[PDB]
Amino acid sequence: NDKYEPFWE
Amino acid sequence: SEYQTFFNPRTFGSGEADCGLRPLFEKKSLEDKTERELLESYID
Amino acid sequence: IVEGSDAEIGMSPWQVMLFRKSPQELLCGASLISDRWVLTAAHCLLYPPWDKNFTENDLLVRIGKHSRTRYERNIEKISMLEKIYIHPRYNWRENLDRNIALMKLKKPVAFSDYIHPVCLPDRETAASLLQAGYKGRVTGWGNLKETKGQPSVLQVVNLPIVERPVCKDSTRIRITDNMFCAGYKPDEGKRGDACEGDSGGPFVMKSPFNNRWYQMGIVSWGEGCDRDGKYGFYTHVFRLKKWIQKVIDQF
Ligand SMILES: *[C@@H]1O[C@H](CO)[C@@H](O)[C@H](O)[C@H]1NC(C)=O
Repeated sequence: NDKYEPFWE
Repeated sequence: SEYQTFFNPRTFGSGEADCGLRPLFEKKSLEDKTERELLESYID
Repeated sequence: IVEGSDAEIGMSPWQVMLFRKSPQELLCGASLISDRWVLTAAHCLLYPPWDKNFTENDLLVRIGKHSRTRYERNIEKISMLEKIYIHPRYNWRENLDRNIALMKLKKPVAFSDYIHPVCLPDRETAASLLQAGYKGRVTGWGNLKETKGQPSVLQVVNLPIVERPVCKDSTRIRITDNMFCAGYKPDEGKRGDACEGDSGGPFVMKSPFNNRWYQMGIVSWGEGCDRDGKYGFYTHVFRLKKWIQKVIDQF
């Protein structure tokens, strides 16, 4: 439901 | 797998550097029956 | 574990079983974070309301197990505890706030295909992965339903992290920042949850950045098991990372 991919680390 | 230890191996003990990588799976590039569901949840 | 399935061999090598010598009994779940330290829930060790305050010699941790009941010789390792450490601000009187504890093994355990430590998250990893909608994994030998009722083999289930407001509105219990909740909402179709006997177990997530498994939480508490409108609550491990470090860098 409208989701952002994880990024970085 | 890039990983930076956080604890002092002196007190923490050994094992942190190679943490989270399973001998029967990641180490052999083999995936378990449901981990794909976790990865997909990052997109869906 | 409710509505889960049989884990595969070596699927969760950091899974630890808290066991009571006599009368022999499976007490809780726990996780192996190094060859010396095991992480679990404080209420598994201490809960005065039920006359529970176990000591080092009362318990036994069993590492590398798959089967719940049978002795898995040459596979599982049984270690004595050297010392138990409960979080000072652990609130057993009210909401089980800061429900975490560390147990130092007497002698470090040897790693194998069935015994391997899980990673604890860093600020960066915890910030990006502990988001609503993302799924984590819970494992344990707890009951299969709220009401043998017990599995023959380690169980696993994947559950979605839930928005904080929703977690808060699903219960009358005061939820704190060192807690997060997971589970499917009534209209999402799928079901699943942790249950009696799974407490102390790890809520793990696989990092998409380095392929490692990280323990984001510890099975803490819930109202019943897998009830519509309810969610399982977990101790936010990163939130209590300072206490963990403090304890370890001193023993
Ligand atoms: C647990 O028992 C110990 C050892 O007898 C005692 O000092 C302590 O008060 C008990 N735990 C709590 C917080 O009640």
